Amino acid sequence: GSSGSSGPPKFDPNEVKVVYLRCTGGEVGATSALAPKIGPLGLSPKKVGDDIAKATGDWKGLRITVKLTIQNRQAQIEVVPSASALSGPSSG
Repeated sequence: GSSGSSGPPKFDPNEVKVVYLRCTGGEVGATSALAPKIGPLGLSPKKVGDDIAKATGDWKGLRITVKLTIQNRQAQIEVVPSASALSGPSSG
């Protein structure tokens, strides 16, 4: 005997996804809360945390949006100029 599964898909290194988070710029203050967050991930909270702090050094203390993209165990940091309805990957 046999039966279908029709289960959902799974993550993949090929495709790429971006994650947005709202927080204060250059926010060193912390009690090792990112430890358990990136614990299972692999990377380190210090390296990643310092990356954002340094980048947001020119505008430390101001509220800004940062886009973090994870690809091939790699993280990217970039500061957006403004926030607006940005939805539409397809052409035009």
